Amino acid sequence: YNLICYFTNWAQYRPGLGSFKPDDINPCLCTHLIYAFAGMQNNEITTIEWNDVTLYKAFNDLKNRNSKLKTLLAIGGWNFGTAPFTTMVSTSQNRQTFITSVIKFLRQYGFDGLDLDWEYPGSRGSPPQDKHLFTVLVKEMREAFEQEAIESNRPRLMVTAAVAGGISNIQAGYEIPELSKYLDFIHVMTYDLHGSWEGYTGENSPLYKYPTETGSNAYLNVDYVMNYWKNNGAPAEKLIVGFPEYGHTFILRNPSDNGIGAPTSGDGPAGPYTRQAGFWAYYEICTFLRSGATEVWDASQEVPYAYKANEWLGYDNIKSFSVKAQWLKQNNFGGAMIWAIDLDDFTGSFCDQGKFPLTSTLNKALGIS
Ligand SMILES: CC(=O)N[C@@H]1[C@@H](O)[C@H](O[C@@H]2O[C@H](CO)[C@@H](O)[C@H](O)[C@H]2NC(C)=O)[C@@H](CO)O[C@H]1O
Ligand SMILES: CC(=O)N[C@@H]1[C@@H](O)[C@H](O[C@@H]2O[C@H](CO)[C@@H](O)[C@H](O)[C@H]2NC(C)=O)[C@@H](CO)O[C@H]1O
Repeated sequence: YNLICYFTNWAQYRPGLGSFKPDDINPCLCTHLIYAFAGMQNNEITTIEWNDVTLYKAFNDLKNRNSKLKTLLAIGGWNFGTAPFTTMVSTSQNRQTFITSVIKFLRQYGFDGLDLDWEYPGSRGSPPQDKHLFTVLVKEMREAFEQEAIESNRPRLMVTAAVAGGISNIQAGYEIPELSKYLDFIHVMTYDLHGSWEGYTGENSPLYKYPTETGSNAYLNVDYVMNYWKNNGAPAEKLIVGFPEYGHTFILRNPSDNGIGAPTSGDGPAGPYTRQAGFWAYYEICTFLRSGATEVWDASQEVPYAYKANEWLGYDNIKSFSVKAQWLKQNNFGGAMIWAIDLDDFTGSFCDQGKFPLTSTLNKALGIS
């Protein structure tokens, strides 16, 4: 099995003990590390942080303590939008400019491949032709990587993609049979499945549907999403299940209504380290739980939730990671990916569960070490 771990190049700016850089990564935890994110300028890949070149070196130097470890550079992300991708794939010339820039960039800085994180072809302003043009991009990149391996006498660069977990986005975005032939791995973002945007409480990454969910609400679980990909053309061995090391926060409209589906208001509270309404890192979750929040096991969906006063949290812990790891193994998937290792209790000083408690759980369950 593979354990793919995202690292974010803005975690360095979090206050105090939230600050995280590649040197804080245990090189033996994962099989693949992915660097989030590169950007794009004039159809070429580029850095986006003043010290990215330094962090690239620190990141790829982790291979000095794990000869099995591979690294990839992710381009895009949620906040990158779509317009630069739409422009880049719109002509063969623009695609060639990009692919050529990617090869030189990855080889120069020590990366083993590229993780395409366009969120998403055919949605969020991207026109309908981008569904097929995304396939064209991936095919041409896969072929260019094969030819560069021949030309440089090195092992081929990998091409992977982070892909939507929402069904309407999947349907608008991906030619799954053809795409799955050319990608090395498919990183399915089976999280952010519920959140304050819905107006009621729900779980970030439930394994199964809630018992009363029907129709499109019954798409919002890991089991449905992964099997959608598998049964619409993707081989299970290439499919990687997404695991969030964060949870989503909600404000209850009435603290006595605190179950799944309870009405909520606003965007949800921010944590002192991540400082973003609506989500908390796992180490921030631990401070909430230790302070006396009521903890509930959502038995039907195999995930925890917790609340205190009018604050409600849908999240994942050691037990839910363990359940979903056993599930993915018994369903013959290729492994797990985590968003993101800097959200684990990497110092071990927030949760009293040791260093990297969530990431270590998957390392053990997937036989990585
Ligand atoms: C592989 C993947 O999950 N990609 C997306 C991530 O971008 C997203 O995380 C968010 O990334 C933004 C930049 O694109 C950051 O500004 C933002 O703080 C961050 N949000 C969180 C909760 O980490 C994750 C998680 O939602 O999933 C995809 O959407
Ligand atoms: C099932 C589904 O499609 N849910 C949507 C959420 O994904 C989405 O949030 C975004 O999810 C991305 C994963 O594909 C993350 O990369 C991204 O960071 C995240 N954005 C936020 C603000 O959390 C929300 C956006 O409103 O809508 C849901 O429909």
